[PDB]
Amino acid sequence: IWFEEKLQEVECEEQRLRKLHAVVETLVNHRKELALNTAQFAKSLAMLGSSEDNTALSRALSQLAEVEEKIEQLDFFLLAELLSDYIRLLAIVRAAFDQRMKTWQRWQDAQATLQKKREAEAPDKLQQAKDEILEWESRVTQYERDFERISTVVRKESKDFKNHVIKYLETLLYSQQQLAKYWEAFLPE
Amino acid sequence: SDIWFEEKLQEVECEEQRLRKLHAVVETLVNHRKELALNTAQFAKSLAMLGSSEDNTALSRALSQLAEVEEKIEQLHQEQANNDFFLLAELLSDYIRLLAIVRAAFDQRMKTWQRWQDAQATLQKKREAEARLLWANKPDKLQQAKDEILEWESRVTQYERDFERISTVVRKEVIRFEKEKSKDFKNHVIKYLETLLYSQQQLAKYWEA
Repeated sequence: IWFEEKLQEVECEEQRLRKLHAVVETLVNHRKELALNTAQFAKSLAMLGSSEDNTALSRALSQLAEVEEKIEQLDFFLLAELLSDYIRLLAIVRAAFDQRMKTWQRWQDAQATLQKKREAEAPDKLQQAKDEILEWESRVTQYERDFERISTVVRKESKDFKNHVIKYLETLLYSQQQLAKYWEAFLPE
Repeated sequence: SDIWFEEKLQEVECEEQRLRKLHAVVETLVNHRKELALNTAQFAKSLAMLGSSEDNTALSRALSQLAEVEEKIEQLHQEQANNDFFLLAELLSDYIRLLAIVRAAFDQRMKTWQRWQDAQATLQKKREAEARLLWANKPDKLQQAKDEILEWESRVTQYERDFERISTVVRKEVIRFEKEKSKDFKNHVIKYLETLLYSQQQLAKYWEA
């Protein structure tokens, strides 16, 4: 048995990856919202610009619609989705370890009962003790059966992911720093 | 006279239709720069919290440095927000609300004027009713026609007073409209829009290198 160790590993990775997920999810959601709000803005500007009678206002609205689009265009999401699924899988493996534990216990207790039934044997009360052992060996074999099944399912069922997140974060940071430097110098006023 | 009044409702109805159109443009511009500074302050707070609760030094620094950057970016959206624009937006939203009040006042004036004209018409039919009953009949019904005329005179003078009162309120509100009409919102919005456009165009050109 190594199950104790392999559970502690899984328990650890699940705690580590859930933390990373919370970082990846704030990054994925922000980029998602920005491309969403910008596409609405651009559509709204083009519609307003189309329905404008003043030529100067009309051109300005439609040119700004064209701009929000060009700038919007200016991989991490695949890594993000692989992470979300892997987290869900770790939850299934731990539930399997939990199942294995509870199934193992039902068996051990039945095994203990059976053993007390055998000590109890060591006329009509002797016949009752005999039929008791036949009912508990029936139970004990099925409970070991239930256990073996779950252990097979368990057998069948982070710090690499993290580096990739750091890489994306650093380039995002740099890119944003350059935009802050540009706006601080060029802010229209 | 009562010709200046009908000409004023024409100008007001027009400006209200024109400014509501402009408002819809200003409101999409105000709402976008509102949401951006909002979402960014939310993002920065979340990044700082996540960065504070991170055990990996490289990841922790990256999250907190990005929070410091989006903090700076938020203040730049706050600096251009408090622009001569976001101020014009509040002036436009209020002026639109005032134009709605002036039209409601013109409406009140119209309905008040009509109550009076109809009472004036009734009164005039009551006077014709005396001309008939005078020689052509007896003082019994002639007394009823006299007291009718005194009740409708009472009404007609009061209704003309009510009308005069509403026309004064319309004149006063016509003065408020003019002070906030002589503000030329349309060219200010265009001016802003063109600088916003230019600014965005220069960012697109700069980012290419």
